[PDB]
Amino acid sequence: LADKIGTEIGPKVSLIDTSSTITIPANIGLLGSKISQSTASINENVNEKCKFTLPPLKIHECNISCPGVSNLVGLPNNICLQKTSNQILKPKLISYTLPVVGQSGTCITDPLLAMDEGYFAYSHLERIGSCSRGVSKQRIIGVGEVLDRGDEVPSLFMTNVWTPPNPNTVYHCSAVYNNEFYYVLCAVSTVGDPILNSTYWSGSLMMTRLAVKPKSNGGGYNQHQLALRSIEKGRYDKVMPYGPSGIKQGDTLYFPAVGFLVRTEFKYNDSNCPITKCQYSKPENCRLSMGIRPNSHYILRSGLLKYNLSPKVVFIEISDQRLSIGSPSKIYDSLGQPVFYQASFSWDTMIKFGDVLTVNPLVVNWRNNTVISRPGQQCPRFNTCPEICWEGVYNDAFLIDRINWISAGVFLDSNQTAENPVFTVFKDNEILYRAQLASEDTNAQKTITNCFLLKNKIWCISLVEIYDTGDNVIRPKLFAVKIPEQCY
Amino acid sequence: GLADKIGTEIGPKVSLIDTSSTITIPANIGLLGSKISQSTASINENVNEKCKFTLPPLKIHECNISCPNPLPFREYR
Amino acid sequence: GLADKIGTEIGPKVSLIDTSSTITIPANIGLLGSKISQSTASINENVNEKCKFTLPPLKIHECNISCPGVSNLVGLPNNICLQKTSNQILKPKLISYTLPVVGQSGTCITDPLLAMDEGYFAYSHLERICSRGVSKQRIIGVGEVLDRGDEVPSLFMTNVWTPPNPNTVYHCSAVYNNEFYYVLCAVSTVGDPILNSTYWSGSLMMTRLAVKPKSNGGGYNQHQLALRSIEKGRYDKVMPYGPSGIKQGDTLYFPAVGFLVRTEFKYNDSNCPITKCQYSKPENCRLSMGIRPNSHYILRSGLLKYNLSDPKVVFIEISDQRLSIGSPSKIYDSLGQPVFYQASFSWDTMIKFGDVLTVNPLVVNWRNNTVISRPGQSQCPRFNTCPEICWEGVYNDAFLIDRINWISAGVFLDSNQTAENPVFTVFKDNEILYRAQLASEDTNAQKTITNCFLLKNKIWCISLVEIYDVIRPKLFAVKIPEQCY
Amino acid sequence: GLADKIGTEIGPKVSLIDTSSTITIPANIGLLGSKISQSTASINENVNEKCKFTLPPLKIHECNISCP
Amino acid sequence: EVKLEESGGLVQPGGSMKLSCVASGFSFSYYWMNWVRQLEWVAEIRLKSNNYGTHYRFTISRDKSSVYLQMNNLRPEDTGIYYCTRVITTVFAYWGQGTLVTV
Amino acid sequence: VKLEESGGGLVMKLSCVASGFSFSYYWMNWVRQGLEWVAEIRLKSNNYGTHYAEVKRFTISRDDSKSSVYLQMNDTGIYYCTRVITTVFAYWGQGTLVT
Amino acid sequence: IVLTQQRATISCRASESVHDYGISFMNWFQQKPQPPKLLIYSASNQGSVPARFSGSGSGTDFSLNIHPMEEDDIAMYFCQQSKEVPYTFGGGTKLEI
Amino acid sequence: IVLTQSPSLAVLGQRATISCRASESVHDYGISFMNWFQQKPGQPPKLLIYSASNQGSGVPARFSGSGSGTDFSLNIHPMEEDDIAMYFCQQSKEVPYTFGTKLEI
Ligand SMILES: *[C@@H]1O[C@H](CO)[C@@H](O[C@@H]2O[C@H](CO)[C@@H](O[C@@H]3O[C@H](CO)[C@@H](O)[C@H](O)[C@@H]3O)[C@H](O)[C@H]2NC(C)=O)[C@H](O)[C@H]1NC(C)=O
Ligand SMILES: *[C@@H]1O[C@H](CO[C@@H]2O[C@@H](C)[C@@H](O)[C@@H](O)[C@@H]2O)[C@@H](O[C@@H]2O[C@H](CO)[C@@H](O)[C@H](O)[C@H]2NC(C)=O)[C@H](O)[C@H]1NC(C)=O
Ligand SMILES: *[C@@H]1O[C@H](CO)[C@@H](O[C@@H]2O[C@H](CO)[C@@H](O)[C@H](O)[C@H]2NC(C)=O)[C@H](O)[C@H]1NC(C)=O
Ligand SMILES: *[C@@H]1O[C@H](CO)[C@@H](O[C@@H]2O[C@H](CO)[C@@H](O)[C@H](O)[C@H]2NC(C)=O)[C@H](O)[C@H]1NC(C)=O
Ligand SMILES: *[C@@H]1O[C@H](CO)[C@@H](O[C@@H]2O[C@H](CO)[C@@H](O)[C@H](O)[C@H]2NC(C)=O)[C@H](O)[C@H]1NC(C)=O
Ligand SMILES: *[C@@H]1O[C@H](CO)[C@@H](O[C@@H]2O[C@H](CO)[C@@H](O)[C@H](O)[C@H]2NC(C)=O)[C@H](O)[C@H]1NC(C)=O
Ligand SMILES: *[C@@H]1O[C@H](CO)[C@@H](O[C@@H]2O[C@H](CO)[C@@H](O)[C@H](O)[C@H]2NC(C)=O)[C@H](O)[C@H]1NC(C)=O
Ligand SMILES: *[C@@H]1O[C@H](CO)[C@@H](O[C@@H]2O[C@H](CO)[C@@H](O)[C@H](O)[C@H]2NC(C)=O)[C@H](O)[C@H]1NC(C)=O
Ligand SMILES: *[C@@H]1O[C@H](CO)[C@@H](O)[C@H](O)[C@H]1NC(C)=O
Ligand SMILES: *[C@@H]1O[C@H](CO)[C@@H](O)[C@H](O)[C@H]1NC(C)=O
Ligand SMILES: *[C@@H]1O[C@H](CO)[C@@H](O)[C@H](O)[C@H]1NC(C)=O
Ligand SMILES: *[C@@H]1O[C@H](CO)[C@@H](O)[C@H](O)[C@H]1NC(C)=O
Ligand SMILES: *[C@@H]1O[C@H](CO)[C@@H](O)[C@H](O)[C@H]1NC(C)=O
Ligand SMILES: *[C@@H]1O[C@H](CO)[C@@H](O)[C@H](O)[C@H]1NC(C)=O
Repeated sequence: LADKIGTEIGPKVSLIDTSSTITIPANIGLLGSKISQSTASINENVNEKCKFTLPPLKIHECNISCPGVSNLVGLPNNICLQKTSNQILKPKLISYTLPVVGQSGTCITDPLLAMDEGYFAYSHLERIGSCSRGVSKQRIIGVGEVLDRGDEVPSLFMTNVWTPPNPNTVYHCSAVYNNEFYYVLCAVSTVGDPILNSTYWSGSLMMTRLAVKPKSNGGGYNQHQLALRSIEKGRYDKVMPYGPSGIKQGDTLYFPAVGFLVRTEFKYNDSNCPITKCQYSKPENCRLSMGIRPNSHYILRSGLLKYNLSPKVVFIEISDQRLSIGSPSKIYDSLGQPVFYQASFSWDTMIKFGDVLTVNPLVVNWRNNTVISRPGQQCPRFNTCPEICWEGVYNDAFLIDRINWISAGVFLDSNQTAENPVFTVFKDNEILYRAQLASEDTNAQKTITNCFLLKNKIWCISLVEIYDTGDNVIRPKLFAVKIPEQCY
Repeated sequence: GLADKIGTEIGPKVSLIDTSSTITIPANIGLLGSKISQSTASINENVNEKCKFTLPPLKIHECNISCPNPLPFREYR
Repeated sequence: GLADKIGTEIGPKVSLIDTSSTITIPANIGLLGSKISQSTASINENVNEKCKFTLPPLKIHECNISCPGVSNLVGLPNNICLQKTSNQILKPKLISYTLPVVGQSGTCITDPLLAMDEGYFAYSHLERICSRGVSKQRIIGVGEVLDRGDEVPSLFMTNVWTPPNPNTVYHCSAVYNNEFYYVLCAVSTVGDPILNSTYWSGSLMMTRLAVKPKSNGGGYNQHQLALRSIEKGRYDKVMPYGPSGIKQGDTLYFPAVGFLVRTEFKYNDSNCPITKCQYSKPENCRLSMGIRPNSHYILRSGLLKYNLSDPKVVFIEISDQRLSIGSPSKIYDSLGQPVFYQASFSWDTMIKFGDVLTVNPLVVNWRNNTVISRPGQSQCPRFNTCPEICWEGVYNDAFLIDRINWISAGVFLDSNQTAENPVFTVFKDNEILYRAQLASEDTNAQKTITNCFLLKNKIWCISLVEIYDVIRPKLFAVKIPEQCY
Repeated sequence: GLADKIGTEIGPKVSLIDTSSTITIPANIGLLGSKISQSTASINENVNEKCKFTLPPLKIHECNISCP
Repeated sequence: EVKLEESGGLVQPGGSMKLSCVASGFSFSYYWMNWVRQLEWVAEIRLKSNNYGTHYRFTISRDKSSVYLQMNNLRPEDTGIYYCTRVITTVFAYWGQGTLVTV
Repeated sequence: VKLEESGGGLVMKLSCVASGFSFSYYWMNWVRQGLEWVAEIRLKSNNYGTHYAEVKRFTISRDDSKSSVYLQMNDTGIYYCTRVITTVFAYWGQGTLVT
Repeated sequence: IVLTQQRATISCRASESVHDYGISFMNWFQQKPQPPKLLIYSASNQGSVPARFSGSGSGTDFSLNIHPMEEDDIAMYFCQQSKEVPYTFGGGTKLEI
Repeated sequence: IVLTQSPSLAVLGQRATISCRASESVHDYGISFMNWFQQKPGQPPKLLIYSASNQGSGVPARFSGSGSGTDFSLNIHPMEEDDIAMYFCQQSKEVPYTFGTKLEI
């Protein structure tokens, strides 16, 4: 019996999962790409071949010689724009088309989801054992298409999947779509998370260039990796990518990032620390809390990484308007202009995002939002008093209506803990409507919101890290939410 | 009866799954990819044969022309 | 508690995975291929209809100016090697891996079927748990013959049907007609009608499979027909018997055998070419008509005619020229004319096939073939031409590839006493032009079915050969060479 | 240690395989089939709109007429 | 044995002749029939499945395992030997004995 | 968001200075006052394309580095500088008099 | 495209439809004896506007619905077509108590 | 499509070659449509070669041939007494179908 299990069954099961989890999905993804490539070829063939004009014609002796899915674009897509209490959002789970659900022995951490021009990038880290301490098994980074399924719902179909040679050295990846490629910029580290171990981090970056329409023999096309040392840090000692997505401007890629600045090189005026309206706050706390502890060596300052495709990385710091600790950021292109979101892991717990007035230097007209705020413990939801903490979750919001500045995303509706994810649509000083994604006693962490237009209707795909009630681990779940025009 | 389960309930199915997953499924996907390429070629060929139109200069003086304040027409000789 | 883990955590999952991997996924892949084929036709039709135009009147200023891959082997004189040589110019590439014909453990694949027409194929086999055992399942399905990336034909299935009980389905035969592949099967509660004929009910059923199925086709994809009327004439019972048939307009002709009562059947002991054999007696020419000299019924070959515009099925008798025991047979649509092949399990061991002169009655211009002969037991061994009482042999096809020289191809077993050493050959009535082995000489083989067609205007033949290793089928895609070097 | 192979090597893999074979693989195939239909519609729409043979009104006051 | 036998061969100019070819040894209904005169091709007739389409004063027709050529408004230029032929996949593999026609 | 028109008076070259938003990402339009649209100029991503009311005498131009838009008029009423956001004239300045 | 113009309403009718991309490109503005202020953009969607202002329509037929109309709502109102360039406005109407 | 054939061939035991030139190519499908026949007084023409190099029924090994495009030929070797005959090339690809040389010792 021992030999049959180890010789007749084991080896076959091992070969089977390789085939079913890697090679078959890969071949299907490629097959789907071939469909897109043929469609484009056929349409081009017709456009070029069936183009015609009338011939030169004669009068007697004289001859006459004559001379599915897109991003949010500047289009007045309508949404419900009234405060209501009815149930008008109806979330769909589309996670079933991605390789996100594995065996009960693993946990999925550090998800990424980004979208542009009908294409998406997606990634996650698979760990064995505990979600915070388990050894990495693999990191899956790949791209695909946003497709229309027969139910008139969006669905994510992967076409090109890349994995690193060492899953335990890849951290804080960000991605930008440009010209049928999706550039993923990752930090390389041999000391674990660069945020927690900033003093022994080597500081190098790597970029993975993936095709969104791969070829069967595209050995040097489907995927390519670049090592990056040509980094212009300016005043910063170290520079790292830090956020799920960025934007393109022509042939320039802008990724979300954080600079590591030694405290002695950091300048801040204590008179700008908002103690005036809080009796327990200290004016000095606004500087101490710029790191992940009072005695950290480096301060985390937000910014962008500018990579030129016509080929070095330039760190662009964010200005100090409403200056706070660098936490994962997101810059996205919405309705004609870049919008910047920055997570808050410090004393200012209000959602912090706004219109990008300029990219270099980065200046953001932060919205004065007083109804959306992150959960916390020292730094609880809706807290505005300077304090020393480093905690919190990333919960972004995507702009879906610029004229009246309405954005949507998933927030955790509890002021003491990270639980009870709800999809909301809101105004800076009001919440219009919402729908619960998981129950009150269900815990959740990171959420990523990406919106697009499917046949002229607004859809938002919200990735939410939700704890299961079985083995108590997190799995990204994709809630496809349609934003209704009517308020009923 | 652990030996019986492995030999009768698991073995006979794991082996078949292995064959299907590593040979017949990939083979059909590959053939299906070939079908896409063949369909593409057929469509482009059909367009080439059916949409490659061009014509010589027209003779206005031999065409039926209708104008404001038209002239009478009897014959072309 | 390990037994519980295996039976509760793994067992149920292995069972579900097996169902999904061997049935559901292949079915979805097949249907996906169909959707692509259907859309291709739709797109071409759209172009054909929309890109057709006449010049418009041209308005100038104020004046309106009104101014004046795989196809059947039919119709082409294809180039082949037709000289006798002794080199290796055949390339028998194996394509069986694309079909669900690869078994495992004690899984026997027997009684295979393979038919081709207009770029489509039908395939069938019975899976058993190979002499005597329990039937697992009967798999019958259709698909397309595709151009593989390396210019090798390959079989891709799109539509698979199974019966509720495989132990009742025998001797199915397929005919392609109007994008459906009709399969005529004998239904029996006594097993194979050939051996248990005295208790066979005589009923027949037909399955109509779409070769280009729809996702919700229902009866479109797998229609179940029954034959309420069988015109037997003088026969007590009739059945389908052989690989494939032909289509003529809306009429389908299936290979068949009739069961005639021995005492009604007549023969003439003075009208048999027995005078050339010193070790026989005249009654052997009549007793050989049964599976034993004292059987109730005898077997006589013919066709079952099915008219789609009627429907009844009609049994058509054959001429008595070279009359032999009804054996599995095939009718081809080849190079412009129907060709009939009949296996010989009778004393006449020579290959028996030729052009069809008439269909009803079926009259065949049997070829004067003096070279090709099937293997058999010492009672009726290879190349035997002496009337003797026996009943045994194998089916060896011979598809016509070039009519002008009457050159045909198929797989024959190169052995006198046993069914061994399958060799793909190209031959003439009085010659073998070239040969290539599909297995070693020590490997045995049984039924061989050959279907030839054009791929990119070149002749290819796919030979389905039962090769022992439990016995499993192998499918060899053999290109027919243009040069003899 | 029979349970060690079942518990950590085979069990977990069979569960992983089940998810891929019954959910993600057929989901992608079904979704792809929808994509085939989308591609078909795109091609037919392109032909219907672009292969249409028609002419605009012509003005020839801007044309050069070559006379003997 | 495949054979084609022609009969119906002097007719004065302006008159007419009909050549009758008797086919045997093969399935007449499945093969294209042609007439050739001596070499010059004269006429072709296709099968029932091709709606008896023809290619070429003369009319070609089929029935009796036989093919006929109707030659009306005859001229001296038509003098020669007419052969009944059978075509297998475009090749004139079989020829009859031939009948002499004089005008 | 502020749009400040100038260059008006009795005769014309009008100008508008933008503040509070990023000028370079929006379409700029001139409307005169019922209300009549006069001209539109787009940004670099649209290759600085322009459109004119069938005034089509007038030239519209912009300079992103100065966050401003200009209208050269080579007609009496109040000219307004507007921002077109997702095709909607959501923002208007106070306007300048042309006479 | 030509545009022709307690509870009170203002109607506007287009010579051609303004519906495309699933959107009816019919905007409404309020102008006090001031620059025009956006009330509604596209059919039935309020701008950055008291709840008393609403509206609806499709194709060629659109209307602005004001309820209640107050003393400070006395103004010129205009309908605008934004599907095509050149952009067009209706002549405008005066609504008063 | 019409054919030009050349040379009379005053050629025993020697190789005889006869050429035929098509006005248009006759090689669709990769299949030559240039056929060759042997004809003797009192007899109908007999098929020798169909397409390129493919011998007809009962045709001696002495008869071969080759060609492509518009350039085709018949190769007879060795020529024997029984090979004295008229030889013809045939265009069987398109309607009208068309067609000689004298080969002797
Ligand atoms: C931040 O990264 C640094 C550099 O990798 C970490 O320091 C390293 O920690 C390892 C243990 O995990 C040390 O290896 C051990 O050294 C002792 C001798 O002291 C030996 O007995 C052990 O068998 C093992 O080899 C390594 O020497 C040490 N390197 C340096 C330069 O200090 C640091 O712990 C990381 N900090 C955090 C919070 O992750
Ligand atoms: C395999 O058998 C052939 C011939 O078949 C046998 O002999 C016939 C006369 C007849 O009785 C059949 O039923 C038998 O099965 C053998 O070929 C013959 O060999 C002899 C001796 O060289 C020769 O004189 C004959 O002319 C040959 N006949 C033919 C048709 O070839 C062959 O040698 C046997 N091979 C083996 C391996 O046993
Ligand atoms: C990205 O690199 C390209 C390199 O060509 C830059 O384009 C040049 O920019 C300079 C101004 O610094 C001009 O004088 C050149 O004429 C431009 N060259 C071309 C070919 O256009 C581009 O500006 C860089 N972009 C960013 C954001 O760094
Ligand atoms: C121009 O108009 C004349 C009629 O005035 C057309 O003449 C017809 O020609 C057809 C043959 O093509 C005849 O069968 C009709 O009987 C004729 N009509 C009449 C009334 O006699 C002529 O064809 C037109 N030419 C063009 C280019 O449209
Ligand atoms: C022919 O068919 C008959 C009927 O099925 C077979 O006889 C039966 O055999 C089973 C045992 O397998 C008995 O239980 C039945 O009672 C028998 N029925 C009758 C009517 O006798 C018979 O064995 C078959 N002949 C052969 C050679 O297989
Ligand atoms: C093989 O040869 C036999 C003769 O031994 C052929 O039989 C003759 O066929 C012709 C043509 O149909 C008939 O007219 C004769 O009457 C038949 N002869 C006898 C004795 O019946 C047979 O048809 C030939 N078969 C092939 C394929 O060539
Ligand atoms: C008609 O003929 C005139 C004369 O050749 C063409 O005039 C040319 O126009 C181009 C474009 O502006 C100038 O660069 C050339 O210098 C002009 N030629 C001369 C001699 O002045 C005119 O373009 C032609 N029109 C058409 C429709 O072909
Ligand atoms: C109208 O254009 C045609 C172009 O095909 C002119 O024909 C050619 O004119 C050139 C220049 O004189 C000659 O060299 C060619 O030999 C002419 N071609 C032929 C086939 O004769 C035609 O002459 C022009 N018509 C007028 C009135 O100028
Ligand atoms: C900091 O702010 C105080 C305000 O009283 C000012 O006097 C001081 O000069 C400022 N220092 C710097 C470096 O800006
Ligand atoms: C938020 O309020 C500040 C004043 O404290 C202002 O400068 C800023 O522009 C406001 N944000 C927006 C988007 O208007
Ligand atoms: C969170 O704190 C706020 C304080 O403004 C309170 O109104 C709300 O009810 C509290 N909710 C929970 C779950 O503690
Ligand atoms: C040209 O045709 C149009 C219809 O397309 C018609 O209205 C017009 O009157 C015609 N012109 C003349 C001169 O008849
Ligand atoms: C049929 O048998 C008789 C003998 O009873 C014989 O004379 C006759 O010739 C046989 N028929 C044929 C065709 O040989
Ligand atoms: C099939 O039935 C139709 C309709 O009666 C008939 O015309 C046709 O000839 C029949 N087919 C055959 C082969 O008899």
